[PDB]
Amino acid sequence: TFMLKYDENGTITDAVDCSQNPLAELKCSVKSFEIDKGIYQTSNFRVVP
Amino acid sequence: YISDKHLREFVFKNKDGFLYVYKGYQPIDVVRDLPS
Amino acid sequence: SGDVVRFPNITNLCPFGEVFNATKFPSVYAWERKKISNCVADYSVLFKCYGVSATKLNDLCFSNVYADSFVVKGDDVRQIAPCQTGVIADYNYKLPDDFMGCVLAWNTRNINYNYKYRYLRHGKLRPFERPLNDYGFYTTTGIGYQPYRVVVLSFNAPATVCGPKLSTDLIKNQCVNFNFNGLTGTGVLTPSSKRFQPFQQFGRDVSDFTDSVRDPKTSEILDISPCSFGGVSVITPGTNASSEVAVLYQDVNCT
Amino acid sequence: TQHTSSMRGVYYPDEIFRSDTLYLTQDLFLPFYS
Amino acid sequence: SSNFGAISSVLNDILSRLDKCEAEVQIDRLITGRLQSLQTYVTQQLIRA
Ligand SMILES: *[C@@H]1O[C@H](CO)[C@@H](O)[C@H](O)[C@H]1NC(C)=O
Ligand SMILES: *[C@@H]1O[C@H](CO)[C@@H](O)[C@H](O)[C@H]1NC(C)=O
Repeated sequence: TFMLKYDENGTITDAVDCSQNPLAELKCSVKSFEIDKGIYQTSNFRVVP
Repeated sequence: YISDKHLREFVFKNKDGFLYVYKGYQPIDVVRDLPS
Repeated sequence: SGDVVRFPNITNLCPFGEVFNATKFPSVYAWERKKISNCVADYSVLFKCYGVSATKLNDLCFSNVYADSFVVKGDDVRQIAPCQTGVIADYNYKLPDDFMGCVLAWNTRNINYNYKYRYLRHGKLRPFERPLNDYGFYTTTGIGYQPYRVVVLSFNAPATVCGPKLSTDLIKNQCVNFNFNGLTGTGVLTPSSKRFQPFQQFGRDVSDFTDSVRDPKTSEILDISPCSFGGVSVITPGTNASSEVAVLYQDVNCT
Repeated sequence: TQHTSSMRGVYYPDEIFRSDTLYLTQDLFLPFYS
Repeated sequence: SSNFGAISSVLNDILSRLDKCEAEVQIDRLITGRLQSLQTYVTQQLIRA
């Protein structure tokens, strides 16, 4: 999964991956490029048998 | 089917019996590796 | 009030005739496809349709249509459907679980020891892709599995095959129902300036809503808005003093 | 020789036009720093 | 903007591709899903008020 930032008169200007870093997953979950200080819940973890 | 430095990028994908070909272009600097 | 419909340039009638009236039909173990494009095709010359109603097929426009040559036993025609349980159907021709087109049944009385089908293969088959036994309909007498001709049609994208219907002129700054390449809607059309890529077609803003349309004929830019609507209210002094009320129309410049 | 790919391998996933918005997809793409 | 299990998420695309007995079930699914969403929004608004 990706998340693409368009613009006015806009082609693809910036994009950050959704499965690279926990910060990247946080950016992908809050759906914004700027996250203020705090605690956030993103997904659930599980062990594959 | 018959039809009519720099870095050129082709992206190939295959699904549902179909194959998509994508093209791109960018002028780059002459260097041994690829710049970011 | 009024109506605007814009379609691309009409072309010649494309020849469905020789692909339905063909003197020879390929087998199933060798699967040939017949690509059909750049058309104004009339379907009134023409079963079961899965996804598109056959009566309303004449109106909407498509990107590209694909027709397939396919010869199969008589009672096996009911196994050509999305997600069928047939292992033989799993081995010769698989239809995808999501389907859009139609299946047509045809007779072949004139047609032996020439057609085969593969029934031994390791693993399943992904759809629309490419040890043998002879078929059984060699005896021309009517038994019950007399062969049939089956052609299947398979149909967001650039469009070149549209229904034959008259194109009209375009009205501006007055809300109207519009039909752009089969995309229907209703609203005000405005000549606003929003940039498009030269290959780009449509425009949506937030909620999968058709907002901007490139004109299919003169290649200009049309913004779509919904024309005026809202809640209405009535104010009254109570029906004990009078019977005259007043009407409030909400959030409209009511010229 | 063994290199890395960063900020590369992005394309338009579909054929509609947006402005000042954000969209998420699930198709095949090139992961960053691969 | 979700289809709720129907063949498409746009009502005008449903009414331009089906007759008046195969589009009825898809229309029913859209009615049920959007009714659930609107009722949920009304309940949250009542509690916040
Ligand atoms: C389509 O038809 C219009 C109306 O005759 C014409 O002006 C135009 O050149 C045609 N071709 C294209 C590509 O729009
Ligand atoms: C309503 O529209 C007219 C003409 O476009 C304009 O003169 C008038 O100022 C508008 N009303 C408001 C409240 O903006």
